[PDB]
Amino acid sequence: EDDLKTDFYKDLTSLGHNENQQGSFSSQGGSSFSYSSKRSENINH
Repeated sequence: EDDLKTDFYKDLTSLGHNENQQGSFSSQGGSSFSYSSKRSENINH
């Protein structure tokens, strides 16, 4: 008798994630008054 039973199992299960975000916000308020006055504003978020 010469039984030779053999088995091989291989699993490769790879997962990958890609995530990239940019946000830009800007506000530039202002006001003018003729007495005289001036206002200026800037925002860069």
